[PDB]
Amino acid sequence: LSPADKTNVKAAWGKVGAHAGEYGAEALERMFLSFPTTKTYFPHFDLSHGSAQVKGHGKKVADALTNAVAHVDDMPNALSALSDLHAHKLRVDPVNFKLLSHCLLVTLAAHLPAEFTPAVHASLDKFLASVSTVLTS
Amino acid sequence: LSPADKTNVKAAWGKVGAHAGEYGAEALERMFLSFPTTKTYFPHFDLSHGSAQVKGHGKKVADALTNAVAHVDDMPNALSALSDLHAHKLRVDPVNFKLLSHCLLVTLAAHLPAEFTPAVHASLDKFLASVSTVLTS
Amino acid sequence: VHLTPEEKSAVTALWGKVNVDEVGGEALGRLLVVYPWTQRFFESFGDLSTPDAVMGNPKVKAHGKKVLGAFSDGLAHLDNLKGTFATLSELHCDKLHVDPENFRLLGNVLVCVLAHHFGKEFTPPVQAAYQKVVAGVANALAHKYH
Amino acid sequence: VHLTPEEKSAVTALWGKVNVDEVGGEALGRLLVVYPWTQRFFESFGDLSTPDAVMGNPKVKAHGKKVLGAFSDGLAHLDNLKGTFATLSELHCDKLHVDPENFRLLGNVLVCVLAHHFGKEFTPPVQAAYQKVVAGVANALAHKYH
Ligand code: HEM
Ligand code: HEM
Ligand code: HEM
Ligand code: HEM
Repeated sequence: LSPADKTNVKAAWGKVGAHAGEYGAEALERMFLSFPTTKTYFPHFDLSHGSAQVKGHGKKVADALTNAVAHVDDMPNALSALSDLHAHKLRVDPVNFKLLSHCLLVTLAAHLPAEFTPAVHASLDKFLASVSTVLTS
Repeated sequence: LSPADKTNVKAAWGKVGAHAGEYGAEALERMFLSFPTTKTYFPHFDLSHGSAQVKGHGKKVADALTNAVAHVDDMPNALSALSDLHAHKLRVDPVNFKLLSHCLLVTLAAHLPAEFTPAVHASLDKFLASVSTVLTS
Repeated sequence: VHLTPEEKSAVTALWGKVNVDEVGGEALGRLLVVYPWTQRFFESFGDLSTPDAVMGNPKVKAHGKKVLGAFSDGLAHLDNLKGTFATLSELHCDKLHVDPENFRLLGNVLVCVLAHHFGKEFTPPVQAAYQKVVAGVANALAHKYH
Repeated sequence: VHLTPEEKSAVTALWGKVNVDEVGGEALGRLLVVYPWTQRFFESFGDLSTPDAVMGNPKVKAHGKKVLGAFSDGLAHLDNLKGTFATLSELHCDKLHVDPENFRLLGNVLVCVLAHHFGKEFTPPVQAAYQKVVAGVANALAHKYH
């Protein structure tokens, strides 16, 4: 992340604010519908519309992203527990991080018309790819 | 890169030596022939077999990798000017770094069989992916 | 691509509201900003050096209209996309040598632009149908690589 | 999916020399070592915890023979790769949920294995012919996603 990327990501996620958990849950729902192969990582989940399990998991994802934006200069350390979980235990295919990242961008675009400018879109894309790199490392 | 990856890359790449120009040129030719889309980055080159321009450029690519192996713990600084060149000035598609990295692995496998063990293959792949991340940042 | 009648209706109902003079330029412009290697294919369009330069570039807007028209033609023939894209595939693959990963990226940028414009109306099921569409378009445009 | 006579000669001259008992296991093992998320699909194979464990694993060797046999079948039917891999495409896409990017990765690992075994004989043009083949196999195996 360039200093400009970090500034844009901090600003946009600040507008996300208290809606982060709702947006995380929505991104997961979009991912499970648009890319149903991703459902195979969640055998113990109810994946139906309005699932409390998908909602709760979305807020966990959102909390992790909020911690990442708060520690954007030290994301490998800030996200350390999640790398072992995703890369070693779950063995999540790196392609699926691109799928969830896209669904997070779609969710942010649908909820933050004014903030989701082309420049901020580009910074958020790089931020989510950087998060993905940590979780697949 | 783990210390084991760094150790693996150092002994394997150390075997290149004075073959740097030859192997770099060969990897480039493998890329241009196997993946003709990559040629759109070199309209200003003669890309025919035995091209002196491909030979000279292959030595630069290989020598830059040698410098990167020497500075494997601080590659962002060791490749910083080349990152500006590829990511900002030329705007090289990230897909093409995967293509060249694969052709470099093929070249090393064809010339250094004893060194290209599965473990060393994995370390070299990680090394080239890390180089690619710096050059696309 | 095959959509059910329910998915077809959702997609077409939204597509009728799309500003075909702007959305194509917005999707193309965002592709050039978010993925700047794609600018290499549009050097004749002039200044692409900043986001505002790209988004306000008249050639980007004009070209984006053509791109969106091809998507519109494709929506008219989802079960046989070769009937819309066979020649465009020749152009992009044989003549321009565009890496096909960028077809996928442009489709996903278009999905983001649709979400940006339609907000809550771009529901997860509507998105899922559009993902089927843009994947089919990307695959049809890559046919000459296959 | 169409090779010129030059590319066909490159492929066939080398393939007759390939050890079909070993090369598939070598490529599958290296896939599991180099791209460790692929191990998710092979939990039934047992110990994959180190490179030496993977490369010496009897199930890896045995399965690799089957994978290479499918590549060989594809080489015998270059003009009909979609029909050659239709059943396997159903298996990998509908039943195993393998993302098709991994088909590309395994094809490229096989190319690395061929280079490792054949050295100078695996020239850039020979490689280029094999890249056309493994791209065709990957596209045919991914057809059920389209
Ligand atoms: C921006 C990217 C991602 C972030 C920030 C993220 C974050 C998280 C977090 C915070 C947890 C919970 C950790 C815990 O409770 O101990 C988790 C678990 C999990 N994640 Fe991710 N994740 C991401 C991407 C993905 C992707 C792409 C997949 C698969 C397609 C995935 C699959 C899972 C699964 C299966 C679990 C375990 C769920 C359970 O068993 O309860 N994650 N993730
Ligand atoms: C391991 C990855 C790579 C390394 C280490 C690398 C290294 C270099 C170096 C050192 C130069 C400077 C040449 C000079 O100053 O004369 C250069 C230039 C260049 N690179 Fe790369 N490169 C890499 C990947 C790529 C890829 C994947 C592409 C495109 C497919 C590419 C396209 C170019 C171009 C077009 C130039 C300008 C060459 C010229 O005009 O002389 N590079 N690269
Ligand atoms: C994936 C969906 C895409 C669609 C539906 C599409 C559609 C079109 C259409 C309709 C034309 C006009 C062809 C003509 O007038 O002969 C065109 C031309 C062109 N396209 Fe695409 N395109 C797509 C993706 C891309 C991408 C991803 C790139 C580059 C990264 C690209 C680069 C070009 C270029 C360079 C031209 C010629 C422009 C010129 O004449 O200066 N296209 N495309
Ligand atoms: C790209 C070329 C590939 C070919 C030609 C190929 C071929 C085959 C063949 C012939 C079988 C045996 C099917 C049967 O006996 O019914 C098989 C099974 C299987 N393949 Fe592939 N495959 C390829 C790629 C992959 C990849 C990339 C993965 C995962 C990363 C994968 C995962 C599997 C799995 C999990 C099985 C079932 C093994 C078992 O549990 O018995 N395949 N494949």
